[PDB]
Amino acid sequence: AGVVPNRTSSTQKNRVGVWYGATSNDWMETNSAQNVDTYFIPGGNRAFI
Amino acid sequence: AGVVPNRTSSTQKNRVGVWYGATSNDWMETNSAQNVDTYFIPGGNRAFI
Amino acid sequence: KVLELPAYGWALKNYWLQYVNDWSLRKGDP
Amino acid sequence: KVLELPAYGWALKNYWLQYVNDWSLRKGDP
Repeated sequence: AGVVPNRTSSTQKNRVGVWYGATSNDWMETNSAQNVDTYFIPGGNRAFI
Repeated sequence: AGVVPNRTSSTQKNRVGVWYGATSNDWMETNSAQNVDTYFIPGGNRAFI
Repeated sequence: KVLELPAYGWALKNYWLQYVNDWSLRKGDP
Repeated sequence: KVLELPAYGWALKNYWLQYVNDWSLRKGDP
């Protein structure tokens, strides 16, 4: 879309929001959990999508 | 709150919505998954809160 | 005027699926 | 005007944590 942050009024960094629809945590459930490590939560929680 | 459905214009059943904030489904991961039954998805998914 | 009456007297019962055998510490072992 | 130029040339690598030993079939077992 040719969106470069801060190059126009409607694309200022504080004026852009992100919405995502997710309904699963399979990595956390099965793969990332086989050996819990430093990035379990930041890498498996839907809040970080 | 003394709210009974259809008692008033603002309490009509088509004018009531529900929002819930949840960030985990530990039941599915740990307790419900020890034996998967017919109510696994209805009873575990966060969509049904 | 709406008063603050006691809440409904629910007939509560325990429904639990206990987590057993400490299987979460062996996620990947044979 | 904004043309539809091709996408970025990602330098892709595989990052996977294989699910092993079929432990999901044995949840809640000794």
